[PDB]
Amino acid sequence: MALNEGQIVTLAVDEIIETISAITPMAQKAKKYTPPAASMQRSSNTIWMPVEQE
Amino acid sequence: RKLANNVELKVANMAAEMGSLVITSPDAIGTNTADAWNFVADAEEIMFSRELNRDMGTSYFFNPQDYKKAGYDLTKRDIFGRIPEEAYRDGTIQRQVAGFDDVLRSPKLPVLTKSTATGITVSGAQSFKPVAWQLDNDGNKVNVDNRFATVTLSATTGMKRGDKISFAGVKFLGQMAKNVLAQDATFSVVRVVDGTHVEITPKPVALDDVSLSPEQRAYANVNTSLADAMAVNILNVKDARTNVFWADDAIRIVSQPIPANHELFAGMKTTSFSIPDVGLNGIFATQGDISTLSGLCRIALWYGVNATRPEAIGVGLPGQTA
Amino acid sequence: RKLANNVELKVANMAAEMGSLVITSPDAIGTNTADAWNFVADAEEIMFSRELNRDMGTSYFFNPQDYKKAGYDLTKRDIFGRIPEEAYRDGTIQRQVAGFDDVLRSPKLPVLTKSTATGITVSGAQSFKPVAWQLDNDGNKVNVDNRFATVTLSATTGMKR
Amino acid sequence: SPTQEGWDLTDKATGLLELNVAVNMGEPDNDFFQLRADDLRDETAYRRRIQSAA
Repeated sequence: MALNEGQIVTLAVDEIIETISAITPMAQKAKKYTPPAASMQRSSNTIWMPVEQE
Repeated sequence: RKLANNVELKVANMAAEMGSLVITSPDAIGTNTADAWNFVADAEEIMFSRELNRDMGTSYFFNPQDYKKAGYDLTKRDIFGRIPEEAYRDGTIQRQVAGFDDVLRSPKLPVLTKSTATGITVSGAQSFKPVAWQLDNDGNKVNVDNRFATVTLSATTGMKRGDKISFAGVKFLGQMAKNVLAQDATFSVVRVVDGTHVEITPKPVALDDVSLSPEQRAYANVNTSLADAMAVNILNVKDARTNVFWADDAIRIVSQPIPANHELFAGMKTTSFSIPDVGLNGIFATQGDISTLSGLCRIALWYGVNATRPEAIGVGLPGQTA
Repeated sequence: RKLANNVELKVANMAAEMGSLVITSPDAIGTNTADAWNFVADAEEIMFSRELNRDMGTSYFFNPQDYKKAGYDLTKRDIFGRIPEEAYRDGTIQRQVAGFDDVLRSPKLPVLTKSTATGITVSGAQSFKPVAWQLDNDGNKVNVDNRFATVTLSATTGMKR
Repeated sequence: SPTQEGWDLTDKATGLLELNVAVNMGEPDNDFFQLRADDLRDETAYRRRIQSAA
């Protein structure tokens, strides 16, 4: 009975829902360093390190 | 005043019905020295471990009863200090409690009645796949809503809309890292469609089941799939008025104008009518009738309430002892 | 965000698995007045007596449940200073609490399941030398890792990594 | 006022109602005494009971 016309399915791309907020506390504490690459290859990817003497 | 007072019930019901984070407590609130804080800080604990996004801010709403006990808990302490003394002069319990960033009294929170359901179990193993769209007869793409999911049960009798259920053996997952959590996954029944099928507002999307492709298994918020014999545990037992808490972006109010000012309506006088406090706008219209000499008056306000994140909505249930 | 976070998961397991110092409380945390402090201060005390090198700074990590009982333990106390009330308006326990340079709440710390091993006794007498290397087979010198050591028991049943 | 939801409201038009409260008045309270003519030589005891009444 009412106005009968072309239907539309509209989706607003921008809006989002933004469901998840991560936190990563222990990754800032651990040390990070890059061993030398050329020697790391022929190694098993293992590097020994000295311990302070007594 | 009444039209502005209907908006509040619709946001208070829509939240208490679809809240999927359910915090039950064995004993009445305020029966122990700090238990008023430990019940609020418990919502912070599940909110933080479930990985949810609070960036826009959170809120907690006490019903008037449990707000008095939160204030009465705090008065038993020695009345020195700013927080005890303030509670004493005015019932007030600080604005921020245990991380929330707001706390309030909301007299209109509904009572969640006892559920008479018993011995209800699932029937058959049921996977739930996340999908953006699905085909329909005539092969047309049709969008799919990520929230709701339908479950076949043994018998649906005493369970109604807004009943909080948790299956036996399921657990939450931290959404990003997929680690297991200590809390049993809770689901609120949005609607009942039959004496068998039931619609629960989160989709479980099990982690363990193999039918999920790697794209889908990424969305898994539950550790294991619904088995055949699993028993549905009804959380709400005793009647108590609920407490509701959400992240501020979870609930939304949508509205549209009523275009009765158009030339097409020449018989009635219509004007914009503003409701007192909420901030929606309506219209005001009147028309006479010569036959009865009786005029008509009408005030129309058109809007809608939508809970976008039922998993971010939550409901407290104190004093839930069998 | 996903690859950055999986890194966090591995430091959570690796530290809980290879941790040597063990502080075990017979009762659930927060059931007594200072026990949340005594549980942290036990840790800062043992590595002081044990002569460790903390010069880079120390750290402590609660899981979300015990971090709540650290505040719940501090909120019971009748008078509110700045520390008790700060806990109240926010769940924050102070950043130091008996000697650690910082104190945090990390959600992803794993659970450690119990082991059913009972009636275990060592086999004979055993000694371990602080060797830097050892001979093997052909006789070529092979490095030895300081950390690990191999102990022979009567039986290994129910024990796990 | 009641409310209702829909588009076609025809034939559902509400009436009006407004209620009442009536405040009522009570019996008078009295202080009533008499004196003989010989007792009026000095009014000291008479002027006190007027204050003892107030």
